[PDB]
Amino acid sequence: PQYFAIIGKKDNPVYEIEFTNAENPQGFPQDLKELNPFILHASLDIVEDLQWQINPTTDNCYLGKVDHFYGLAITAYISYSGMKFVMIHGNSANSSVVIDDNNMRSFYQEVHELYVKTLMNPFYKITDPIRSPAFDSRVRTLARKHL
Amino acid sequence: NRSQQKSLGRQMKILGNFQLLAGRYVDALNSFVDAITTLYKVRDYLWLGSALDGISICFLLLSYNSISIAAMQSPRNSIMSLSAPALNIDVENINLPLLIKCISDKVLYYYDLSLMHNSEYAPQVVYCEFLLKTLTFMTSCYKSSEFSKDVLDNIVKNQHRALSDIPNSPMFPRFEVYFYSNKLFELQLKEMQVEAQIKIYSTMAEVYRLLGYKRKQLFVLRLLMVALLATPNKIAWHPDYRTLIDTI
Amino acid sequence: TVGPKQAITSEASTTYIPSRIYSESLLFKRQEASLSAMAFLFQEMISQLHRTCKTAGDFETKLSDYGHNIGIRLLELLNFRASSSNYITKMRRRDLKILDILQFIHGTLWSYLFNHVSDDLVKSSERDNEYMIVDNFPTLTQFIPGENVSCEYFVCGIIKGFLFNAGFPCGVTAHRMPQGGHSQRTVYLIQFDRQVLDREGL
Repeated sequence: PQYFAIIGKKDNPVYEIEFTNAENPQGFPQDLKELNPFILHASLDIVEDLQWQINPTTDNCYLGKVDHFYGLAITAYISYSGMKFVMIHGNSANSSVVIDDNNMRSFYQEVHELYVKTLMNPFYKITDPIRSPAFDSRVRTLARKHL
Repeated sequence: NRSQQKSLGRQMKILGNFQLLAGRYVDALNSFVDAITTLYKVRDYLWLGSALDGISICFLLLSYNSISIAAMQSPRNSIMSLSAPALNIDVENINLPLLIKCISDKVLYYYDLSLMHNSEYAPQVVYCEFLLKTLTFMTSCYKSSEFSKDVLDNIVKNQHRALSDIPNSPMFPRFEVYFYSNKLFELQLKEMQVEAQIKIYSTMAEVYRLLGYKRKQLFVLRLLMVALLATPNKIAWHPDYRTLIDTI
Repeated sequence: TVGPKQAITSEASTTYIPSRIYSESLLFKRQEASLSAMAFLFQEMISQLHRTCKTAGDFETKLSDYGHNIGIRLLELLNFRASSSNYITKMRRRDLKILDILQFIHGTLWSYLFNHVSDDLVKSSERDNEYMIVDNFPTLTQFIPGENVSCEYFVCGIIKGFLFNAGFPCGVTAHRMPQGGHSQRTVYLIQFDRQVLDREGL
């Protein structure tokens, strides 16, 4: 299963989704209720620590697998305003983001384009969630076609 | 066999040095006993215990896994305790790794970076010892695993490791490396006695607090909460829980 | 009904391709206007903010909020279209040193709002934690007569919300130094806070 979230400035969430394969339809079995937001909020901090490092632990936008915990790796992207696109990947065996590392860099850039496109509405303040029906189709067609 | 007499000496040597290593109390100040395994030396109880542990670890490394890793950890603890006293055991303690660099690989002369290499090799030797039966003694022949005693080695490894990071602009150990070297134990953690599991989460919270990681703290106190709730016995009120709920 | 904060919606991948509802575009398409049509709306900012304000200082710091809500939009746009959706766009350098974002604001923000690059960028040599940015001609305040510079601050709030959303908490203040034959020279001093100041040291 895959968990994806856009974490704001004060760490308040603005987009919150999971998407998973049809083999296990009820995804993340007894982690989605009780560990899956805690590992996200706990491992915001190493992403925050990596925002002021010139070289990691000459792009500084994509970040690799930044944490690995029970065999779940997370990947991160620090945008220009500071909204961080952290996403947890889950599998059966040891999951590899290295098979998609060339791929899903153009998933983070193609959701950052959607965040910039929903920033320019002047009625949209900061620190309020994205209550957009267009945004769901615009992220899940990108998740279906490019994983 | 020669391996049978070497196994007898391997059983003998580490325990024969361990009580003399445990014969130190407030650096052995004016405790003149009957002089049978209690020397009451002035400032050489650590030196005599270090020589005993050096001979014992040399004999166990000549008899080369579990007791070997305990012997290498005993030699590391004897070198660290002898260096903890401000004494002349510096060149002798650095050259006392004659079998420790033969079985392990220390290869350093710094402030416990040699002990960092010896501790990493000790955890590697205990990890090699994990490829065996789960419990090798008599009363530990049907025990939990080796997973209840690897964990006591690496938590005191972290407890000795993170104190090198004093906050200032020199960092003796980069800030990420013990954050890496505490996440290696994702053992199942399913069953053991509970008062180990309070203590491991409490000191893992304290090492995250002294590093300055204010959300991994919330993660490990949430693990402490979940471990406290699901215990099958009954517990009582204590004012530790008051300030625990206050800090969370 | 997509993200409520009551729950995280659990939805399976590889569904059907749904209908397409609203599609926009993001490149520049450099479309011009007349400066009279800008200055009329700028004086209609000020002709209401004079009306609903009691003293000078709260008029200053709520003319600044309008610039704040252009700066926090413009920071995400300008780097993203300078580093260049379905155009396989890459990333820049996401700059993180105080005289590497001052070069960016000095050479690109002023070349975006205005046609020219701003002329000079002056460190305060006799102290630290003041950083002057100047021009020679403020083209929005150029129809205001007199000398009082409260009507400046809509541009300086564009500066401040550029940095406050960039992770650099600062505070700007505009002044007027009529040097030479440029009678409207109009320095801004960016003045970073103390709690940022240790972090670029380490």
